[PDB]
Amino acid sequence: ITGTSTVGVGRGVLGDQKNINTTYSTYYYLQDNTRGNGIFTYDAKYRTTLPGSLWADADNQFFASYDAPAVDAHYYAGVTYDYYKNVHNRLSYDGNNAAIRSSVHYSQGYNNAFWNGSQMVYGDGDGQTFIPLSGGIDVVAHELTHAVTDYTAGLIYQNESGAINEAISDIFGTLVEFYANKNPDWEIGEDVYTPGISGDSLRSMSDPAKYGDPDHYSKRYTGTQDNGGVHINSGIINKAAYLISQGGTHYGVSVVGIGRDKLGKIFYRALTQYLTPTSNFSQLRAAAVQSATDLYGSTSQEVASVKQAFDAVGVK
Ligand SMILES: CC[C@H](NC(=O)[C@H](CC(C)C)NP(=O)(O)CNC(=O)OCc1ccccc1)C(=O)O
Ligand SMILES: [Ca+2]
Ligand SMILES: [Ca+2]
Ligand SMILES: [Ca+2]
Ligand SMILES: [Ca+2]
Ligand SMILES: [Zn+2]
Repeated sequence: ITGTSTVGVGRGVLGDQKNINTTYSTYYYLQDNTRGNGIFTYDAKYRTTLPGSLWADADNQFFASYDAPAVDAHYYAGVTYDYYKNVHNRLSYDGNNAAIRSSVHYSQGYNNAFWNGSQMVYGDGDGQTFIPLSGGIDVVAHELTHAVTDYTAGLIYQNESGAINEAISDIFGTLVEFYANKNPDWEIGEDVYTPGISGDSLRSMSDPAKYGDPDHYSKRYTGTQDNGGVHINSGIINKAAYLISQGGTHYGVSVVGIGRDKLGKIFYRALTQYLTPTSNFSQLRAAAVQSATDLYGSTSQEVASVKQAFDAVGVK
């Protein structure tokens, strides 16, 4: 909507206060004009019609319980935009400052979040498996990263290409979480998963097996559930990414860590210059090796570490 840029204040899902960029025209809307062609947050009102209504507020104060998921979807979309722009010189998900749209309060008891081809969508959870999912910065960044993938490599959402798609969202979700630097970790979804259980998470990149996911290609799932295991087999790639960044010895194979920034540069280049809709795990290894070669040189530690990490997870 046409209006003047304003700054509201509110509380997120976890009870933390933050400022949000809004737009004033009669009401204050969750419309951030400071980033690209805008970040827009919508109320789905417990229904499944999308996007719903652009979020309108009378006073620019967002402290109601009902406001909290909207505050976080809006704010964390901003952080994710900033990460891609500042770290990778990418302007929004399409590289041309496309408007970023999110809807919250999707459906009832809805234990998921997704990119629907056009926008991000967040359930509130059922209060047992999840609280409102936009409360996780890694979750928000995971979702926006699906849009980046769809505009770039275009990894088909099934089997190995789909597991790579998933891992790319977990990797950049995590890198955005570290960028914001509030309780960062290599776990996925810990801030909004199982409020009655401390210390767990939906997935782990550092040890995928903790939550039942494979950490070696020999343990891959090849059944039909979950689009051929896209959220399961992602553990193999998540583990490789974790090892590239942090190092470790895994099934006897030692990897020298090169740090998060270099992990991000290598995987961003692979995603945008080498991966294709049908890439499999072996092709991802080749893309990552080539990306590291471009960035750091064929004889570099970085290239050697990429090879060690994929060896460690059984991907040749
Ligand atoms: C709930 C666990 C898992 N979801 C996830 O791991 C994350 C959320 C997480 C980071 C909190 N959601 P996501 O991977 O974006 C869900 N994917 C999904 O709905 O794919 C199907 C789809 C395809 C095309 C258009 C709309 C939807 C799942 O769907 O199995
Ligand atoms: Ca208000
Ligand atoms: Ca965390
Ligand atoms: Ca996390
Ligand atoms: Ca928990
Ligand atoms: Zn996903």
